[PDB]
Amino acid sequence: WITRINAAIRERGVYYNYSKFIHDLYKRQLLLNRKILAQIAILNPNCIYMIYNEIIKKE
Amino acid sequence: KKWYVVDATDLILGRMASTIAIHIRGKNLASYTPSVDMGAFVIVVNADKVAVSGKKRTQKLYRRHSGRPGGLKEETFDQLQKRIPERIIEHAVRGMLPKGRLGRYLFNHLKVYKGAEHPHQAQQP
RNA sequence: AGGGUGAAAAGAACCCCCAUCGGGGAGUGAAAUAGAACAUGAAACCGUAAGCUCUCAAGCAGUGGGAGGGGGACCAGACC
RNA sequence: AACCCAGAGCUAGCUGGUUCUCCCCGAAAUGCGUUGAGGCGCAGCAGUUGACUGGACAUCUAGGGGUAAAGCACUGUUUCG
RNA sequence: GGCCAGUGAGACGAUGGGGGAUAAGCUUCAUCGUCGAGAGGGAAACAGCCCGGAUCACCAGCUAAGGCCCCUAAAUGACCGCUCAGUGAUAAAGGAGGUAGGGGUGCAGAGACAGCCAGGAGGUUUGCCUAGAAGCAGCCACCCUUGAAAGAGUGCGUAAUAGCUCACUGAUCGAGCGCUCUUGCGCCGAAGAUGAACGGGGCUAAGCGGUCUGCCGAAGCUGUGGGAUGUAAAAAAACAUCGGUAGGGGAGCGUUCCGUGUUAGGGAGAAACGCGUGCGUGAGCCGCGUUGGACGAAGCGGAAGCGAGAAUGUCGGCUUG
RNA sequence: UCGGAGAGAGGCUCGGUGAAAUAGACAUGUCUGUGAAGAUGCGGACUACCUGCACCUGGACAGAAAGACCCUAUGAAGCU
RNA sequence: UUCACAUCGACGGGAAGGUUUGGCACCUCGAUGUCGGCUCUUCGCCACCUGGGGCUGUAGUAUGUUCCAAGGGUUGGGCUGUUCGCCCAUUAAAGCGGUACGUGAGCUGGGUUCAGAACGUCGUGAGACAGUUCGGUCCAUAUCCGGUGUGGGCGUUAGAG
RNA sequence: CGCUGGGUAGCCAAGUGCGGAGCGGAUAACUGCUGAAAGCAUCUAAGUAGUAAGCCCACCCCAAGAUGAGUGCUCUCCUA
Repeated sequence: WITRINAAIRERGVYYNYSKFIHDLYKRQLLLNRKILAQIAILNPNCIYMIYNEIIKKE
Repeated sequence: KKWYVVDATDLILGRMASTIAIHIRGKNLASYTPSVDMGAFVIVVNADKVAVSGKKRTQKLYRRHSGRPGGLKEETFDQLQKRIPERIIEHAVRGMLPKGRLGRYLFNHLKVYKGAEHPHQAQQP
C-alpha cells in the first residue's frame, strides 16, 4: 500500500512524504481513504486528485 | 513508458543514480506490480563529463576479480572517465536496481554513450 | 525360501508369425482386463501419451503475492 | 586358553531407539552426604487433591548487623623535617 | 499433609568480588534477566545483548526497539553550528600553530615582534687538568671593567688557534603580536597473508552535535468474529487466562476379537483406489464412482500381542554409482 | 641430473554379457564475513548459457572401521 | 674523539602483528593419519638481489640506515630420518612467513605410541623408561563441487558461407 | 626382437632459432620552482613540472555464448 502511493507521490507535488498526507486527513477528520483504499491511485485517478488539494488546505 | 532525456554534466554522480533508478522501474508512475517491469525509458546523453564532488575522483574504489589467480585488478575513478566512460553511470545504477534477474531488464532500458548525441531519434526523446 | 485360477478345469483343437521357444485370434467359462509368472493384487521402483513451466539463470527451493497458457464455467457477474 | 549346546532373554547406575490426538499448569541442572560427584537418596523447584483475611507490591513507625565511602587514635606499613 | 515427577557436568549479558597480566564466549561463587522448556521486530548474517514476550482467522489501524537516498516499507523535513576528515565503517604512549568557541596574561606609536644594516670589546692566552684544549672534552669558578649594546658565553669547526653563527643593543619599516589555560571535531603514529574489520551501491551528506514534527515499524497493542477454562450480579456491563521440553493432570478416535445380533446391510455385491476437498479441535468419519471379490459390521460396554520416516534393527522386493 | 623414442597388456570407440564401497532429500558456484566460531545451501557481493565424454584429482572434517592412542565405568580377560 | 639520535643506544613506557613458548581444551576419540623429503604451487608482508630516492663520522670503487616497490627471480652436494644448523664450493642475492608447521582420497612412510629381540637403568617380579639399537603388509575403476581440454543442441530470430 | 650392429621417415634431445625490450599515459619515495596564512620563510593550502622493473598501455593467445548476442562482403527462395 505504502509503495503503491509512493510511486504515485513522485509525480504530483508533495515530494515530501505521504505521512504529511495522512497527517492532513488525521488533523482533518477523514477516517476513510486507508492504505487499502489507496487503490484510487491506479484506477479513476480523478478521485485521488481531489484529496491532493484537500491536504494542502488543511496543512 | 515514454522516453525522457537527461544531461549528466554538473551532476555530482550517485545522487542522480538514485533519481534515475526510479524512472527505469516506474517508482514515479502507477507502479502497482513489483513483479512486472515498467516505467520510463530515461537515458543519459553525456555521463562523460559528470562531476563527483570530492577527492574520490582520484581514489574512489572500484574493484573486480575475474576469479583468476591474480585478478584484484583495481582502478581509480580518474581512469573510468579515461577508458570506457560508459560504465561509470551503468555500474552505478546497477547496484541501485532491485532483484537480480528481473531488475536486470530495467538496466537494458538506459543508455549513456559518449555525449552530445544518441542514436535514438526514432523513439521521440 | 516357497500358501489358495475356478464350482467342476471344459487348464486353451484348429488358424497366423517364429528356429515345430513366444504372442495374437478363434473357442470354453458368469469372469482368462481369473488360464498353469495364474485370486483380491496397493506402495518403493521403472516407462509411454497429454496440458503447463523450462538456456542468460543459481543455493534442503516450499510458502505468501502473483501475469500468461492448455481445458472446464455461468444466456458478463472476473471462479475450479 | 577354542569349537557347539545349555544356565545367560546373565550382568550392562553405558549408549541408541522407544510407534494416535486435543485441553490446562508448569521444572531443574542448587544444598547436604556418598570409593560419591556422565549414578542417585533426602530437601528446594513442578503437577494433582483436601483444609486455612495466609502472602506479595507500596506508605509509615520501629532496630541491628556495619560494605561502599572515609578515616587511618589502636594493630600491620610509611617519605621529608 | 498425601499420590506421581523430573533434574543435580548448564551457558550468556549487566552488576558486586576471588583465580589469570582486572587476558578469554575460559574457570570458580552471589544477584537479576534471557537462552536453555516462547517465535517474531532490530543489531547485514550472531540462540544467550535490545524491544516485545505468539489460542486462531483478517488485501484493519495505531505504536515499542531500530530507522526513514536506492537496494526491503519510511524525513536528500525545518533552524543553528563543526568537520571538508570520506574520520565517521578497529587500534595506544607520543608528536604537529589542521581548526571552531569562551576567558585571561606579557611586549606595544617613551613605536615591541619578523626582515634588512652594523656592533658583538679588554684583562681572563683565566684557575685546574692535558702532549694541546685560549666560549665550545671534562671539573670548579661563572664576579669585574668600558658602554647604546656584549654572557669568561648556545650550535658548527681546528692537533691547539683562527673562522662562522647565536644571546644582547641601536637604526629602519611599522602594526598589534606571541605564548598558555577550559572545550568540540579531526591528522600521523596502524604493515600479514585466494579482492571486501560501512550489508552493497553510494555519499562531504541520507555524517556528527543541539531543538521540534510526522511517518515506516512485532502473531506486541487496539478493533471484530470463532473455540476452550473459571468467577458474582442482574435496567446495565462481561473480565481475565491459553509458547512450551522432561513431567503431572484432565478428555477422545481408530484397529482385531467378544457379549448385546442367524436383528439388520450385501451377489440390484466387503477388499483395493479416486472424488465430493462437506464435517470434527485432532487422529478421522459419512456418502459415492471405478475396479474387484467376499462377508462385514452400526451404538455402549468389556478384553486387547493399539496404529514406528530412523535403535550401524530384522525379512523380502526394488533404485543409484 | 632434461629424459626421449619404440614394441606389448589395459586405458579410448563399437558389438555381446554384465558388479561394488555408498547414499535423508536436491535446481551440491566462488569469495569475505558470520555461525557450539576453517559450511555451496546464513548475510552481502562478484561471477556464471543448458547438458556429456576423457583426464588430472585439493573440498563435501569424502568411503571402509560406534579407533587398537587418553580418560571415564568400585567392567572383563591373562600374567607377576 | 669532540657532538645525543650517520650507526647504536642504558633505566623505563606505549602498540601492531601474530608463524614461537602456554592457557583455553569452545567444535571432532560411531576417528579429521604425526614429522620430514619428493612432485606442484597460491598469497601477503617489516624484499636478501635487480630498479627508483633521503641522510650518511657517504671522496671514488664498495658499504651502513631508512622510505616506496616484490614485476620477476631466488642453488648443487658431504653427514643426519630431522626442519634447522655446521662445513666445502658459487651466485646479483642465493628471503621470511601463512596456506590444519601447503601437499599421504599422490609418492616416499627414513624417524616416531603395534606385536619380536638385546644392552644400560628402575622393581623381588610381571614389566616399565619424552635413553638407545635391529627388523617391522598403510587400499580404492569416484557421482557431484572445483580444474586441465574437447564436443553434443539451442539461443543471436529470414536461412547460410 | 635369440644375441649383436647400423640406419631412412616421424617423434625428441645434450640440437637449431627466437622473445624476454624500447618507446608512452598516469604515480609511490624523493628531488622541484614561484608564492600564500605566520609584511621573512616555506613544495600549494590555489596553479604546474620531473619521477622505478609496481599500476595502465605497448608484444603474444583467447575473446560479442561481453544473450547491452556488434560490424563488413556475398549467396538462395516471390507454387495454390
